Amino acid sequence: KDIDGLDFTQPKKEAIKQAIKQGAEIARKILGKVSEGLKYIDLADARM
Amino acid sequence: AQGLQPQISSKKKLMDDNNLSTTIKDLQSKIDEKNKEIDQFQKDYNKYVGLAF
Repeated sequence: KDIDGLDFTQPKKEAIKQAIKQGAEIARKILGKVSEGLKYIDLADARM
Repeated sequence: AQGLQPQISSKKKLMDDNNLSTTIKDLQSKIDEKNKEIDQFQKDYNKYVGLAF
């Protein structure tokens, strides 16, 4: 989707907010992997 | 004087009654128990370091 990240955002090269559109999904997926591992914290501490 | 013949038979009876065929099986139970934890903690350290980056 990164080509698509620059396909749908071709006129936004004058816009600073194109990088926010870039910065949006990376700020999502950094959190989703935290909580998956944060499940793994409480999952291990039970087993521990 | 305690008899030399029963003093041998006392020790020889002690050498038959021994847990050595049992405790070795008991200790190899705990080592194979603790190996399962070590083989699990390697999965943990290979996961948290994956999370930490």
